[PDB]
Amino acid sequence: VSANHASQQLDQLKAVHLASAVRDLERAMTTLKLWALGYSVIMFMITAVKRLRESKMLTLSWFNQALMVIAPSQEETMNLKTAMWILANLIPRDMLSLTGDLLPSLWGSGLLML
Amino acid sequence: KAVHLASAVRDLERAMTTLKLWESPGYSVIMFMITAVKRLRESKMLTLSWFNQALMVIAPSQEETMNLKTAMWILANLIPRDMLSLTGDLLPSLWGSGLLML
Amino acid sequence: SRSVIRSIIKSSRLEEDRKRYLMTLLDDIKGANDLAKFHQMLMKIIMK
Amino acid sequence: ISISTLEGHLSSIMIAIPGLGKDPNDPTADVEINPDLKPI
Amino acid sequence: NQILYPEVHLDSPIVTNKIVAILEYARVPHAYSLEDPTLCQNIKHRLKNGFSNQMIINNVEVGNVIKSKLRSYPAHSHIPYPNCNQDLFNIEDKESTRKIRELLKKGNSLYSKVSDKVFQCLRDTNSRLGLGSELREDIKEKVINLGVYMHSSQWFEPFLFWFTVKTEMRSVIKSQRHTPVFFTGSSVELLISRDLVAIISKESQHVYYLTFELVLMYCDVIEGRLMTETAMTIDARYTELLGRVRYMWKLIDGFFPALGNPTYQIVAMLEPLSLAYLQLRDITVELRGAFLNHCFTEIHDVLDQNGFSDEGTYHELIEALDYIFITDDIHLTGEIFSFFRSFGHPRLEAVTAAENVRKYMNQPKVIVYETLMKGHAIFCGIIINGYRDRHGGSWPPLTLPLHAADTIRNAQASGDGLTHEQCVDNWKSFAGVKFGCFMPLSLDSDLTMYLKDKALAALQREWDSVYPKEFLRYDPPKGTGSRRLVDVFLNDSSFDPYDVIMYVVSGAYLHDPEFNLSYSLKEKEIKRLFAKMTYKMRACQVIAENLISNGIGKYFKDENMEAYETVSAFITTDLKKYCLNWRYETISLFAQRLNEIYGLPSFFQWLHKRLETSVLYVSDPHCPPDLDAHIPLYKVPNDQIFIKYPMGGIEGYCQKLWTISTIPYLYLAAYESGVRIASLVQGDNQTIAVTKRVPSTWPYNLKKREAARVTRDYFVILRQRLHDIGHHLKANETIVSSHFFVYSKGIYYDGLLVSQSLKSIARCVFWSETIVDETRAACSNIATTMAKSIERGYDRYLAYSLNVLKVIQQILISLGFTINSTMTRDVVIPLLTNNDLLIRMALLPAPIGGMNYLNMSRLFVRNIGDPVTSSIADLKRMILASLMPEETLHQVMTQQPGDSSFLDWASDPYSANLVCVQSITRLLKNITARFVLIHSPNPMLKGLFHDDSKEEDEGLAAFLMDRHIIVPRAAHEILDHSVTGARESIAGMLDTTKGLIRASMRKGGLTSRVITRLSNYDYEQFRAGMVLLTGRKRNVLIDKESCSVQLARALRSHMWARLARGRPIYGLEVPDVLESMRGHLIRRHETCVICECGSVNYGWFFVPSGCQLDDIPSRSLRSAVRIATVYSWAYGDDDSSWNEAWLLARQRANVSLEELRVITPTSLVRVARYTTISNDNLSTNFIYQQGMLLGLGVLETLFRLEKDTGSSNTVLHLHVETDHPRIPSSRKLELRAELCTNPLIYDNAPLIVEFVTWSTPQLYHILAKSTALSMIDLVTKFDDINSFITEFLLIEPRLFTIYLGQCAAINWAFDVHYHRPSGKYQMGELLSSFLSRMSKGVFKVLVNALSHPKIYKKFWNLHTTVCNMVYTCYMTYLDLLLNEELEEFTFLLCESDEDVVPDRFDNIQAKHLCVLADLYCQPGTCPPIQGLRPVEKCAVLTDHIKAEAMLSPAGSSWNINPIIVDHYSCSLTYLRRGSIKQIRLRVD
Repeated sequence: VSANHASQQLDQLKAVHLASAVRDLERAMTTLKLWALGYSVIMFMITAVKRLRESKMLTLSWFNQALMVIAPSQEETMNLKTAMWILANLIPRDMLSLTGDLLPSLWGSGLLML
Repeated sequence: KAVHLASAVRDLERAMTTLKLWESPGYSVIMFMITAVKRLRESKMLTLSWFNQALMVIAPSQEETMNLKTAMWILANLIPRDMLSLTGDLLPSLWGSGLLML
Repeated sequence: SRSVIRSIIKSSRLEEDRKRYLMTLLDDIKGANDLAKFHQMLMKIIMK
Repeated sequence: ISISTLEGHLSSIMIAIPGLGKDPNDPTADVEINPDLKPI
Repeated sequence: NQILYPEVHLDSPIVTNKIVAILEYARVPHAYSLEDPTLCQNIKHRLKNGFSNQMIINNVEVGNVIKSKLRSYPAHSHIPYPNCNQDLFNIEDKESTRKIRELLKKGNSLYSKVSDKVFQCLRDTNSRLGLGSELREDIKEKVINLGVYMHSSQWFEPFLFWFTVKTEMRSVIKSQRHTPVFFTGSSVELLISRDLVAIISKESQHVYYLTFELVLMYCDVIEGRLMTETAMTIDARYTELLGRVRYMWKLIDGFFPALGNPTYQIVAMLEPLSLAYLQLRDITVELRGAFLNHCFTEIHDVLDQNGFSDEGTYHELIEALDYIFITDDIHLTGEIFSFFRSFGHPRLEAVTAAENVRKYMNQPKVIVYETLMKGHAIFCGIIINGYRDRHGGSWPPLTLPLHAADTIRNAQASGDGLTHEQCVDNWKSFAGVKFGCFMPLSLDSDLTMYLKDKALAALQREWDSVYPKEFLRYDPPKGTGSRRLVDVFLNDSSFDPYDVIMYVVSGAYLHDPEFNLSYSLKEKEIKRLFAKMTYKMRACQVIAENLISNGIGKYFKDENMEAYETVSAFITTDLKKYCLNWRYETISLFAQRLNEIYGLPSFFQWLHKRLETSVLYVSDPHCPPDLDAHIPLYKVPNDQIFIKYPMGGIEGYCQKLWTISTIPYLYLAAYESGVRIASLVQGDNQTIAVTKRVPSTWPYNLKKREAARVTRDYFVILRQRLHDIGHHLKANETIVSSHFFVYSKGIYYDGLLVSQSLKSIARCVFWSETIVDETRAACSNIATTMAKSIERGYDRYLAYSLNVLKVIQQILISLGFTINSTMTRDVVIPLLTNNDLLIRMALLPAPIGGMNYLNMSRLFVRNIGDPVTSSIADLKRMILASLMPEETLHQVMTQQPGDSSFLDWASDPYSANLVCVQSITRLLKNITARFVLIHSPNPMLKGLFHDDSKEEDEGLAAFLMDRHIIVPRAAHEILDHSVTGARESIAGMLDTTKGLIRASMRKGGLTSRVITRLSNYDYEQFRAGMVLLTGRKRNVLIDKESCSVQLARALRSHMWARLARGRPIYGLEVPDVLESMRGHLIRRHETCVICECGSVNYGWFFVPSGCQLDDIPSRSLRSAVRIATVYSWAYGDDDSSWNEAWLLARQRANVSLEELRVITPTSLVRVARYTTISNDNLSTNFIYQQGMLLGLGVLETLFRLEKDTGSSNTVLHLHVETDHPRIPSSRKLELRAELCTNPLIYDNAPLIVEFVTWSTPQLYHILAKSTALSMIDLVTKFDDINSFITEFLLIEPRLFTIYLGQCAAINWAFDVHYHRPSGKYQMGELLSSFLSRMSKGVFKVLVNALSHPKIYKKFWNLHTTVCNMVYTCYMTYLDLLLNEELEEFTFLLCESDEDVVPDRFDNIQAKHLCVLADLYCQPGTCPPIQGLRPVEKCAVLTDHIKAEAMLSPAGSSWNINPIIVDHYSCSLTYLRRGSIKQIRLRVD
């Protein structure tokens, strides 16, 4: 077995493990949630996870669209930015290449104070 | 409503474990969160003394203190406020805390 | 005891020439304390 | 308290070992009798 | 008795004294030597007295024939039973075994005719799953040439001989002044009598005398060896196992002549030795050769005591055992466990077992006080914690003594539980505790515990009545006792269960004259005794064990920054000798505490108190007591079979109490060693799991070493604590392991299940244990055993082919080699001369009329949907593979229906009305049990059984099923939980066996017509199969490869046509597993099914690469609730049907109508641990679950012969290929004049919107509903229009035009019903007229919506355009409603008050009924809705549409079902804006 074939199979296996993690996380966060329509820090959260469940990636253009739809409420825009920072913390740095472009950018940013 | 909390702790523990097996990167971000979720699995209550003791153990490494504070802030923000005292005493006080800048 | 030690040598995953040589040495050992020294030596090789 | 411990030890010995009741009318039969039985 | 037959298989022990008694009456010399010579004296004494009877004669004549033949052979020597085993394991004769040889050669001819088509069918069903490249070439040759492999075995020629001798001996037992004459053969001479078989080999002059039990044993052993050698030779996985088992058989059969009966000890050592050679593979520590040292020393002792002791022999035996038991594969180590019984069974004498029990039960003991009191303290702690957990923080009633510690007193006051450390450290505080009564005694609730049939000993004055007069010097007293428990129980005129308890409490059990306890020998043991006692003490034992099992035993049922994980090790111990070790002093305190809990004085220590003053004896009929004259039992000395004064416990009889007493000592050793202990209990095996936490950063080898070290320490502590109470753990026998423990399924090795695949193949034998020889029960047994071997790991296709060959052989044996005299020439010669008829009968499935009981779907999944549908699909596969002709299918559809009532339909819901498929034995058991239970004068069975019960059951079944829709499955659930189901359950637990069948024959419960009918069912089922497969009737409508469900409905309508008379049957049809799933494997390539077919309904399975597969209230109240909910769900919910449900639930519990309305609501482990499953592409839950099981079976089949999953990930796609609201009543309920209030049946005491979570299609639907509903309601009422513009941009058009048609029809239904047009076009014309009456401002919002160009482009004088749009949507809605294309239909309702929701629901349902009546019915026939209540107009419209549907041929395709109205407590604005915000916040 050459290194190229093993690398391809390793990438496929990483994709399968990431999909299983996304499914379990979606079930956990739905269980937490179920017990105007301005969404909050977890109601934002599952939507991104739902995009990860339907196999479409997180993108800077999606973040710009999500900022433009939530634009009148500044607290809610802060909530969605914090929620994507939560997802940046949850996903290991190797698999941020698989998730898309938002989370490698948001891994660099960090909170100034607790 | 304890049945709803406990089941989500099981599902979060399964999700964080499967994330942890594939990571090219002291108990850092997520690994400390697995430790805290495992303490929730063992019916241990989140207390101020436990967090202060964990600050005393990991005191020489400042970056790991930042990692554990961020992970406890993850667990503070993800859990709803009704069940938040049922988690423990740490998480409402960490819900009071917030970030200054992104 | 000799049969049990020989069964440990047979059921091990050691090399076949090494197993034959250790069985030859086990046939060479006669004393009771020398069997105990052989058994601690045999347990060292399997753990190694 | 020390006398009560001595009474507790001798109570356990005399009822676990048969023939040592000293006629208390069957020391194993000191139980209250009403488990909705009432055959009589 | 003209219906019983002599036994087919072995069910009794082997006794030397029986053979010696037959040979001493026959006066033939023999080489047997008895340990007790008394039978070698008494018989001689009888022969000195001139004693003779009917049975001493006809052994004298047989002995004369044997001596006349032995005068011909001069140097003759008799060989005993063990010493001759290999000769009787290798014996053959060509002339003696001709007929069975011709039969089995004919079987090979038939199987050779059909083998290749069987292979093609199995190759096609493997190709549909997607394993075509992985099927081996050798499997084809093993399928085709399987009979040649069976005839090539070494055990075939022994098997024909022993099957001949067994069948000829069974014919003699049924038939019995001809004298048996020797039959001269090629190599042997054979005499077969009723009790003796004489075999003289001509070349060796070795003479064997056998009884019936030995012939049964040899036939079973040789047939099992033939089947298991065939199964190992065919399958390629078992090759090295085949070689090692062959060498094992040769070696032990060589050891049989020299030793004899001591060889069975070496045979018994194979069960320790496999675990010892498995312990040699432990990675941990020096415990690799721990148990093997004990095994080798035991085998050395066996060789040393017998005199066959030398240095050379022992070393060669150890080398042989090393060759047999050393292997590398884990899963083949447990297969040696299956060959434990393959060498035979030893011969037994009563004196050896009597001495064995006598040594243990007479041993003095010294027991400490402190360990006993600590165990009692832990025992009290467990009871306290159980009661505190179940009653919510409350201490049970007790008083602590004055010397109790303040911790226990404050815990009693504060309601805080006790840990084990508090109980051990304060054991002095529990020295004089007294519990209170808190456990009730409900003996009137349970009757099942007496109905289990158990044997009874004789009275003490007539203990000699079991021994015959023949074998005793003195004449024994006659016996007036009763043998069985259930015969005394059912015929007892006055039986109060509390008087049984009072028989112990009052103390009359000690002084009774009739009490006796006896022993009897165990049947099939390689090495026991089971006890028998009188009626009252038996009932006391059963009540005591049930009382312990119900109430108290359920209580007993189950800084650091681097983090910790748990590692465990196992200790397996044997518990067989524990029961002899229990004494009164040990069990006394626990028994006092249970007496205080249950409120019974001196009850639970009954066993030791009675056994200390009684005399025990081992009773075998052929073994006589050594007494010259009759004496009472206490004068009898303490020798021979008698144990004079036992202090101990007989095995069983108090097992729950002893286990409950035993667990505290394990927990005490756990506290002293600082471990965590989990105990699993089995029959004579206890597994103790020791658990210690370990750092997770440690490597795997160090963790296991730490666990084994602390397990070692726990074992030393446990041995000391069990020795101090006196139970003698004996460290050499107990196995301490790191990985494996032994349980019921197999050996557990670190998450692996080592399974015993070849046990059930060895149990695949001709015939089954039935009182009448039945072919169908035998075929069912073959199918069950081969299926069980499939779940334990055997290959599926080879098992199916073995089943086909065994069914052909069983049919040929049943027609040609049988003892049944009802096999006339009318059916035997037509079946044997017509070969294709016999093969078509053997291959056809049994639910449709054949004699094959294994479906091809059953090889993969355990549960199949419908046996009829699966059988028709299997028949279509065999027709497509040319295994059977097409015309057979037509014969299956033209089969003559049987005669069965509604009750037989309700008992077996999937029955297809076949002619005489019921088993003889089960029906005879039902009649006998019902007869004895109806003539039982016991006061407990007062109103449970009535003489007119069958008419009531038939009336109830007819009331449930003779409706306009006939459902069998719901009626089975109602009737199972009713009084009829209770009667059938109580009749089912009574195993009447042969004795009560004979007793009922003497009583006359089975009439002579019943006997002559039940004697001929096998002849009639062969006749019915011949009439089925000979006949010729065909139908035009039936076509080859039509749907299986359609054919099953046609078959069920044809065969139930007399009862149903044209009514539909619902709830029975489920599609087959194999014909629905099509699967395909992928690595980086395109699935083809997905590439061309566009099938997106699939399940997804993933296997990673580089993983090592081989290496590491009351019951009556619940029944009443169940009857009420099944009757309410199945047959509609209204006021009339709830009265009937209340009447049916009133018979089981005391509830009213309002109260009832309130109260009613494997071998996959190799692969399946590594696989990952996702069903996200899957769109009927049974089909998905069986698809998951089928996919796991596919992944198991792919990796059966592969060691590692190699170099590539594997992906498996498993695709799936794809009306009554209420049923009224016709019959009137018969009920009963009074309600029986027995506690068995009757119980008197009543006693007890988030838009993120919604999926994307749901978001499309709710948005499309909200836009359409708000628009049409605004039109009715005629920034929101700009919101409508944005929403019409964002919605999908087809859902919008459907929902717009719905809302338009609902809002104009009343005006249409006032005008009454007929047909789609006229209703559309009137609705277009209504739109013409609307102005331009009425439709101005949709004009503004169409003004936007992008909305106009998606949806394809704007007011007329909107009218045409509403007309087009109305036409489309009507067109979908005519052909029922509104599968997802919902009229959303926005409500502010919860009370007006039924009013709105009635109005909109009235609108829908107006739409249906105006579409379907003739104009003018509809009743007017004006001036009527909404529920009244709904009722009159429903009645009018139902009447018009009954009058016209059309209307059945029309649906009278009302629309579905989902309600929500939200506005249109809230739901609509939330759907918009989520469909922009989610992906889209």
